[PDB]
Amino acid sequence: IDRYEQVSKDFEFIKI
Amino acid sequence: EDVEIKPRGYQLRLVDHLTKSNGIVYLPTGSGKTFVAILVLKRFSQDFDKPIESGGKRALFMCNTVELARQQAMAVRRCTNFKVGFYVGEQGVDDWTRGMWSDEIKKNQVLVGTAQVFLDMVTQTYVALSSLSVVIIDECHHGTGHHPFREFMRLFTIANQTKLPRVVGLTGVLIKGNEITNVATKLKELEITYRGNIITVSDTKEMENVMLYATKPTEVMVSFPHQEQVLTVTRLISAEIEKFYVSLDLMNIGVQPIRRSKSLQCLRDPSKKSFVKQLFNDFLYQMKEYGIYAASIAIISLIVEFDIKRRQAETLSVKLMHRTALTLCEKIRHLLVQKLQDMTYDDDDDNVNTEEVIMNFSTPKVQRFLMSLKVSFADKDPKDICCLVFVERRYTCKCIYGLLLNYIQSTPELRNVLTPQFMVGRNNISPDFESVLERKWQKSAIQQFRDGNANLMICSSVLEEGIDVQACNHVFILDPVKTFNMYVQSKGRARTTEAKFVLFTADKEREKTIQQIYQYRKAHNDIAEYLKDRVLEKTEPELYEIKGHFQDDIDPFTNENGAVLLPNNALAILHRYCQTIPTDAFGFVIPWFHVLQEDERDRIFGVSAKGKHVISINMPVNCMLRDTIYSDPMDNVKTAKISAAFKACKVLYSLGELNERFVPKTLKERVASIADVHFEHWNKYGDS
Amino acid sequence: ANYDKPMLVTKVHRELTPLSYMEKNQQDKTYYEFTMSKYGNRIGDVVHKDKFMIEVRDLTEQLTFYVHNRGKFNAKSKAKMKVILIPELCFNFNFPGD
Amino acid sequence: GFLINHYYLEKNLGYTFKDRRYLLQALTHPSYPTNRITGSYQELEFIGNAILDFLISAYIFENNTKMNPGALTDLRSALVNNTTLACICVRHRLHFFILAENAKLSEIISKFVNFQESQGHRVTNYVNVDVPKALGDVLEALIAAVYLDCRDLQRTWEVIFNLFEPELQEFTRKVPIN
Amino acid sequence: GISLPHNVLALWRENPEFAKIIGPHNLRDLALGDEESLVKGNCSDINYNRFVEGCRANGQSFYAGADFSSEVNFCVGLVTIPNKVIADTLEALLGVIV
RNA sequence: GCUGAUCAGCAGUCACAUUGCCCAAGUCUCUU
RNA sequence: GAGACUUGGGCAAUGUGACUGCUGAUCAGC
Repeated sequence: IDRYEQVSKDFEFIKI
Repeated sequence: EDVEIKPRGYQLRLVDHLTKSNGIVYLPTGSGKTFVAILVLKRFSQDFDKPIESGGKRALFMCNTVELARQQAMAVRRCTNFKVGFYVGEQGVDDWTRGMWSDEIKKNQVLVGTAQVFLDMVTQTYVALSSLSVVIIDECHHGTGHHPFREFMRLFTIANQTKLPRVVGLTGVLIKGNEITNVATKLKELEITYRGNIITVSDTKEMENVMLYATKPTEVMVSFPHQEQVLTVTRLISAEIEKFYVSLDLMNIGVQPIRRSKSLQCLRDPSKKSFVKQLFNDFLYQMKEYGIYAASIAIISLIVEFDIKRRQAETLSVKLMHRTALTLCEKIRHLLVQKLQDMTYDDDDDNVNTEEVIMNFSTPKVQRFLMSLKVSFADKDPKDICCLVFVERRYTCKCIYGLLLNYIQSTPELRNVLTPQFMVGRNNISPDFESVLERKWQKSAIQQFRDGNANLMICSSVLEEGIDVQACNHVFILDPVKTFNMYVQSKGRARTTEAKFVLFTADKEREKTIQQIYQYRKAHNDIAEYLKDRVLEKTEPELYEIKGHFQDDIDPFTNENGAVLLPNNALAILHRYCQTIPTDAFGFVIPWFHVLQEDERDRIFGVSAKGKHVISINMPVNCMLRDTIYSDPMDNVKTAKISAAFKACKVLYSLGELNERFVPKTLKERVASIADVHFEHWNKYGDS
Repeated sequence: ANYDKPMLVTKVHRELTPLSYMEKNQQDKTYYEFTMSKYGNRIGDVVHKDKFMIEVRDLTEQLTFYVHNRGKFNAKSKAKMKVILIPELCFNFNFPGD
Repeated sequence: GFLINHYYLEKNLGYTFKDRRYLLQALTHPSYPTNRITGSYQELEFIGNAILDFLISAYIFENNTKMNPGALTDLRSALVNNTTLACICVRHRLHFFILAENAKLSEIISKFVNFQESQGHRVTNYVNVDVPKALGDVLEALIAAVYLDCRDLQRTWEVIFNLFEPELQEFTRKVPIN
Repeated sequence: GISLPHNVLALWRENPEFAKIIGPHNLRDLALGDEESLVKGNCSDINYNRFVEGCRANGQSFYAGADFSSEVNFCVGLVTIPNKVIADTLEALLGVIV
């Protein structure tokens, strides 16, 4: 694996 | 258009209800909940000035922790014209004689301190419950089981019933744990622990007036992808730690005290080895949860801790133990640093290289946390932001604080806006990454946060309760929320207008945490509606249920002088006495608690103890007790331990080792009992 | 990119196009494959692969210009990092750069 | 059971006990947990300190009549010093039989006996190494147990003189002054 | 062309006893929306009441007796200048005239 | 042969009340 | 350093509430 999978920048604050 | 604050309508109504009947006020955390306490204190201030021997009275502000007691003492001092004293264990209150307490109450009208100090003060007859006009208990939801709040309330069932003070309970949350189902039973139990019923605002005008200091922050969730695969360097580190544990089990340090489990059923490693194992297991947890870089900071923290332990160690073998642990930590650090450095071929610019390695060498949890931080405070004014980060473990605070320091001095936009800081609970971790013997930095983390120097607080459940902090714009619950009180109270930290409350949840765990938060909201709704709809004329629990609430445990013991030996204080009194017998540094040994086996129990107690637990206690060699006190046959091990300690303390009192106030006799009392027999001729010369 | 700062495009390279070899130190690497290997999991793919591309320069973040910024900048090394970008991959304001 | 190498201890001390519980109480440090029939040695060393002090003072008062009282009291204070008692206890190998279970106490005892073996059990200048008070205390308790067993101060004095003879002869030639 | 809300300015300037308790943390409570900032010009009734009660509560919290002027003076136009600076600027005006 | 009903035995699963161990967080007091 | 308190997670062992697999007994129908 050798690398943590990257995350996208399009996350948002979903209301709970 | 005025500076001085006036009491509102709801505060006056609460005071009017409290002055006639004692009760518990349940208001959201803020200035409303303390102003009502101050007003209640002012209401019962009629007999403050007159001394006790002339029928005077005092007031008692009993707090949960020491820092909260200090804050409340300061608030009462700066908001009222009275004079208040601060009474906690740091003062050395234990060795205060009768006179030093008498003149102490004589000076101060209001006494503020931790619950244990006042419990010991009352049980030793330094004051009587008839000597106090009013008792104020803040954060009263902590009073369950054998917490000192409930022990203090137990003293009301014994003393004179016509001389009882007023009990006022302040709380922002009524429940403590996750027992959110069947709210009515828990609330009734709490109302029976104290001597009143719960009161809270119910008029729409009253709620709108309350909302001028309380605020409902908007709460959001930030999902991140959870993954399970792990790196190879992690496997190498885990193998090294396994090998080190196998070697450490044969470390052969000097003879160590025997450590057993909570119920004495199973043996355990010596605490010196337990500390090393605990630190390394915590490091493995941080490495698994937050990534290679977080492990890089964690290993420096471990280096510092083991260096401090090695310097503080007294034995050569313990020093060798810590040397081996430090060597293993250094090898792990070199491995992690090599792994980090085996990426730098991407570019030469180090400033963005740091951000690149941090984002590539971290789990999606840390990456999403850092990205949310960046988009939250991109180019803002450092004075315009004030945020908290709640994480679970102690060393996670320091690990994230170091990671945030490195990340902040890596990004052009966050370099001059965020100033991270951290604090943890008791047994404070060392706040340095260099293990220097002394540093000239003195200002505490919480003081820096208050003064505006720091605006990024990484705390672990310490700042949820008690400690006064200013309104916070953002509150990041990085770790999953666990308890109803934590959710409700950390939600109260985001007290500023339009505040943001952010939850970080894994993808595989979104439904669970959503259902849990929905349950918490429902429980809050049930609390509100149950308080609103319930109507009761007597508004105070009766005598029969109050007596039935406290009657499960062992009955207390009182002598002719009025002193009370509480069975839950028996272990403390026993060990405190055993801490005074030795006359050397190496003469300290605690009583040996031994649980009797079936054959021995049948041989001693016969069939009258079949199916029940018994505890035998062996006192040290110096003590007069050498009779192996046996506990009464009890249901479970904890009760039997309490019974054995209670019997040992009673025998000690009968033998004269406890000075008719159930504290170990000091040397002055021992020679005072002899002054009139051997030094009688001194009196003709005016000397004693 | 993690660098969300706004920046100024100086000129457009009509003769340039994706799949072109990087001029310095990366002749074996093209703009397209480098973009996929660096942020391809974030963009998915590139559309209009044969169209033009842009060259951009960064702006200062400072707001006080009264004091001289004396220092050893190594201006040739500073200008060494030339940035060539795919147009559809960068958000475009209509606001003039000058 | 508790007393191992009993004959060695009796021979080195110079006394043969009739009742051995006095010896057990003399050797029992307060940190030893497994002795539940006799107390620690504090009770014995309380009596033994005074007995040894009186006997030393009587001997120096009877024999050392040449030296002025200022020197007599210095000799007395040097002969009943804790360091002197520790050196005597090590020299006679009484530290082997101490019943204790503390790690730091044992480490200090071992370091001190190692340092004393460097000097050949000679009393050095009032000794840079911590000296365990427990050694002097167990020697005093041993003297007390010897007295209580025989109920004869003359036999006790014989034991004390046999133990202290090198130090008595040396300190009567020079007076340790600090 | 940008300033504090009008009503909070009126309260701040027209109440000398009340002007010594407003601090940056009390200013955080004035999170105005687009409509308030752009058209209305001043904070709403609920925001105003929340802000003023927060300022009044400063008299009992750990902020009592503090000096927020060093971080909030620029909002009201005040500034602190050392006496030496005044003296040297008087002498500097003399010097330019000379 | 086929199905239902009752009843006993066992195994597996679900919930609850006890108990025990391990880990985590927070709190207090004694003592140097 | 010792002792104690409240809370949560994991696991195991007892009880008890429900169901299921399977077998036997008693009973009806075919």
